[PDB]
Amino acid sequence: VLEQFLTYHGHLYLRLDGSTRVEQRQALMERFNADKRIFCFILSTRSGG
Amino acid sequence: DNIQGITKPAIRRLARRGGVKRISGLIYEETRGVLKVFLENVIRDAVTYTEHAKRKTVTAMDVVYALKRQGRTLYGFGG
Amino acid sequence: LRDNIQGITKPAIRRLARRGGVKRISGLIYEETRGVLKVFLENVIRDAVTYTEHAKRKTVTAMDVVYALKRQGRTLYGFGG
Amino acid sequence: RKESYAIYVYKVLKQVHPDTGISSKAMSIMNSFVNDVFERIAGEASRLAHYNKRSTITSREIQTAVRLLLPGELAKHAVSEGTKAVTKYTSA
Amino acid sequence: KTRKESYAIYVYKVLKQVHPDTGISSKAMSIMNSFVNDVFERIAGEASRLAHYNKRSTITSREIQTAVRLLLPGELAKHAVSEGTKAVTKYTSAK
Amino acid sequence: SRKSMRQS
Amino acid sequence: YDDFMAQTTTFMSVINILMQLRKVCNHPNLFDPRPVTSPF
Amino acid sequence: TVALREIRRYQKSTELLIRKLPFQRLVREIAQDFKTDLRFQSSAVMALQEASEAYLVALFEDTNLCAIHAKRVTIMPKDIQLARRIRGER
Amino acid sequence: HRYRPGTVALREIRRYQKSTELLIRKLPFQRLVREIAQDFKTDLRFQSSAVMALQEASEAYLVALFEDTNLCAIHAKRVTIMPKDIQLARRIRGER
Amino acid sequence: TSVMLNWEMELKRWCPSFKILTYYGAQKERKLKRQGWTKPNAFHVCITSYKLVLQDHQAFRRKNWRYLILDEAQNIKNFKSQRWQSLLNFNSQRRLLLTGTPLQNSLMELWSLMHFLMPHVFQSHREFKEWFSNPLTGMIEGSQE
Amino acid sequence: KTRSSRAGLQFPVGRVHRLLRKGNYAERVGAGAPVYLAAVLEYLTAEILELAGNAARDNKKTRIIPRHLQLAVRNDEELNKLLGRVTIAQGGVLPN
Amino acid sequence: AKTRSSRAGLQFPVGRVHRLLRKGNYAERVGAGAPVYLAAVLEYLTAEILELAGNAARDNKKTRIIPRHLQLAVRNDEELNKLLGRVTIAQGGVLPNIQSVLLP
DNA sequence: TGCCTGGAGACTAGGGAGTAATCCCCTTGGCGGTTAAAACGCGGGGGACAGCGCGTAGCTGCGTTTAAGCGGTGCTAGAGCTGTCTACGACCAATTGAGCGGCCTGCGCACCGGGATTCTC
DNA sequence: GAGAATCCCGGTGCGCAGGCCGCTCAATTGGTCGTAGACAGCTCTAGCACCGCTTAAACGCAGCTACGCGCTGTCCCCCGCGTTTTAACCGCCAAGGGGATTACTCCCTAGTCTCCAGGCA
Repeated sequence: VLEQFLTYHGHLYLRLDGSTRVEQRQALMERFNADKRIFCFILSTRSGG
Repeated sequence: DNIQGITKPAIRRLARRGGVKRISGLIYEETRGVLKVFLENVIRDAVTYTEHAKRKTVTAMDVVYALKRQGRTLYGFGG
Repeated sequence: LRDNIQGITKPAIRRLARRGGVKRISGLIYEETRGVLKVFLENVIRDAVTYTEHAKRKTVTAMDVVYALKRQGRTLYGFGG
Repeated sequence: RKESYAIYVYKVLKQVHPDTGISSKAMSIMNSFVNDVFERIAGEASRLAHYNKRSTITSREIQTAVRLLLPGELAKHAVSEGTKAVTKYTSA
Repeated sequence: KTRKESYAIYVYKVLKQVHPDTGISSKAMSIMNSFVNDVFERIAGEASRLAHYNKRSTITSREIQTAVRLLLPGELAKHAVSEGTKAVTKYTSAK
Repeated sequence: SRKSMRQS
Repeated sequence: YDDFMAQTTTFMSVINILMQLRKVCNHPNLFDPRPVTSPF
Repeated sequence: TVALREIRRYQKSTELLIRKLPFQRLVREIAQDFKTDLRFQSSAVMALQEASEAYLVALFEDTNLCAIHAKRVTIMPKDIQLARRIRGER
Repeated sequence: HRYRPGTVALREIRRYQKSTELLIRKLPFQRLVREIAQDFKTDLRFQSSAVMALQEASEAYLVALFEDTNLCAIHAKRVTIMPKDIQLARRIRGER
Repeated sequence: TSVMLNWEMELKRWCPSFKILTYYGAQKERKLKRQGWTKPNAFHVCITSYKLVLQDHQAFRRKNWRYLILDEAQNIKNFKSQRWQSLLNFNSQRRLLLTGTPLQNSLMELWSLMHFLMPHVFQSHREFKEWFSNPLTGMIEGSQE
Repeated sequence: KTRSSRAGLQFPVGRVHRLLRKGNYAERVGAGAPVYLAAVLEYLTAEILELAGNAARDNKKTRIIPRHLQLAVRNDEELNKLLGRVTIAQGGVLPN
Repeated sequence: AKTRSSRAGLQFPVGRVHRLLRKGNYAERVGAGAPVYLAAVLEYLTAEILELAGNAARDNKKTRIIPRHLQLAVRNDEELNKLLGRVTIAQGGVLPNIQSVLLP
């Protein structure tokens, strides 16, 4: 639902929902830290290690 | 040796009643043995029942009880 | 709860066959065995639920299953009674 | 004096097939069948009572024994018949 | 916390009589208790039916002897009848 | 201490 | 929220009601989205 | 042709297929071992014959099924052995 | 290295006949039992002992049925077990 | 399990002298990597996951460990959990729990960790609950002065 | 006034009660147990008799013979299950 | 005070068997020697099955009887196998029996 | 048709609800890992199944031969029923010890680890 | 001769089986007292053992051909093994609820006994 809301409002986001594969998590971290366009990074509190 | 009294045509009749088309020649001895085993078991139980009653005559009720305990009830003689 | 018959797994049916002494198994054996187990469980569970409902209970105890199996002719030892 | 269900079986037959008779051997078959199902239902009622630590065989025991023994459609029709008979008996 | 009658101690006594060194687990003891209960029910029911057939109102040693003969196979039945008649003779002698 | 004649 | 708090007093325990209330506070679309209407 | 006609003839009938006197002799011979000087009611021997013939017909049906499963029309003793082994009477 | 067909099957036959452990996973069987029971009566709770008893009875029944099926397969000069074998075993047993 | 490779990396970075054994892999690989590990001076430090120790507790429990180090000790905070019971009786000369948050929900988690560390100082949890947990929770909730 | 007539049945509720009492099924027999048992027995008898009469009509006969009872039992699946292990004297077997 | 089992020389309880027979609704009356006979038969059957089970246990280098031993004992003895033919023993397994045609 | 037997009609004691209390124990959505049974390829061997050709063993037809079946008769073993009267089992108070959990702790059994033997190719 | 699977002997740890301790409740002991049935004694039924005809079924041979079985020849489908999926399963975080057991009370409802007439064999 947050994806729907953010895409409606125009905020670019990345997602790490606890079901993403481990090799993808480091890639997402590096992209978010490197890209200044990505406004939000929705996350699950119990995930990510 | 009264087991030969169960003649080969009688075994054929029983097989035909069961829908058997062709019968091998060695079926007759096998079915005589099977019938002997079945009769031995049922008659042993019936004689046990008759002895328990202090009777010297094996009544139809004894055979009915023996068959019932063997797992195959028989209707028409118990009443 | 739906389509739980697939929980009876192909390796599980193979293991049961191996305990039964089967060397080679056809591919269509799994569906037949699933159906047979479904029928057997249906009968036993129906009898057990009848026994539990008679006692005005809502929990199916092992004694009820043992009584159901004994009624079916499959008396089971080691679970009481 | 020997007791049998022949008279009641004949009455039921006349109710269901008024113009159809029954031979003596068939009547014996029917008496044996009635006795068999009676003994089976009573034995199951006895086991149900003993399992539940109850000293009395009531209508619940007979109904449960009927449900356990008889197959589906027969079981439900017999349960309906027994409930109807008991309801009529209590209200008379 | 309630009494639950079982044949555990008697089965253990018989086991010690037969094998003084071997022991038995809880599942095996439960199986033995179930077996004893099942055989007891079989013999008692057969005896009750035998008494009912002969229009007798009592279960005696004769009824149980006939029940054992009916239920058990050959050598088992013969030895069981021997043991039972020995037990009843000793019980009557002890008064 | 106990033996059965069935096996022997 | 009022419907769930009414379901508190009657099979759902306090834990199930608690989780449903948390979901309601999050978003009602977690229960059923608004329908896409089309002709019959 | 004759086999199918014979099947239908015996299938429609209800009379006992085994002759009565040989079966009575066999029953008495079997009962001789268990007890001496045993008397039999006629109804008892008739009941024994009914049960024996029903048992044999049911067994033959199961053996026919076993033979058909072996892609054979003739019934062989191995079929009887398998029928009894699967039924559990072995 | 590669064992010829039939050797590993016999090896696991011996392994599974040496042991007495249950061969079906407990959770799938518990779900199957609950799925079958909900049709007869809703809101029924199963004790763990009841489910274990059901699993033991079902596994014993299936093992005996597979023994009969294998005997059917050896009859008619085969080694593989086919659905016709199970059907013949069940029909001779008196089921269906 | 996620931190296992990082810990191996840290051990190799700081102390290359230590013979590091890592216990990841399937059952066959684990058994192969075990073979001949009872030999003296065969491995110095072993790294393994909570799931693998729980599954292979028969192999690890028997051996006489000198130190037993538990990274992220909050995994042991529930004494009713199977992990705490399985890891409680390991043969260790010394024990060391590494965590960032020793207390998360209630003082009972702290008692669980302390009992895992010094059983002879924190023998009873009912006594601990009566002495500290209940009154302090009351103080936080305002039910006690 | 007869108890069987009070219950609206044709079978002897009194005789069924006496058989349940004399039989060792339980030390106490309720009032409704004989009525229920008599109703069940009467319904089963009516079902099998109706089927046997239909079989007799199909054979252009006016009396029910054991063959008709055998055909009625074996043709009805539920009654065949109920009397599966039962042999009917002079009944024969189903055509096949 | 001397128990009836002591008088009969048995180990199984005669008094308990008598109480079970009386309370089981088998007959109006229960004879004096019926519990003694039934207890003797039960003790004999228990002795037979336990002797075979212990013999099975010794072959496995184990002192305590487990259910597998009882299953092996029952199935290997033909008479006990017939007695317990329709009985399933929990955690009993099956006898090792591989058909000859399946062997290489 | 002449009974036994099921059915009113009065007491009466206890079996079986109600009603606490009481103790035991998880219970269930949504989350997040994480292994080890499943699930999925796939190459190839071998078993399944389809011919095909014998040749022998079941089947059919016939003419004897045999004994099952049926109807009298005849004699008694023995099944079934009845009257006596005892021995035996059901109840019933007092004893009392054998058999229940409660609680503990040796010890048997599960498991691991090298080295050796056995099995398959 | 290689590999792979068991097997076999020490060590070791854990949890449960076998034992000891109170306690109680259910066997046991010593009585009374109905009555179930063990035992004569009788009766009369049907089970058995003999005939002597009728004739339908059983049997032995001959001729025949139908199918059971062995032998080949595809070919497909299932097994053994490697690689990838995923779903059992543990952990969590919450607030209290079941839901079967054991004790009290108490009141319908069966059993028991008497008498009678009518259902039924």
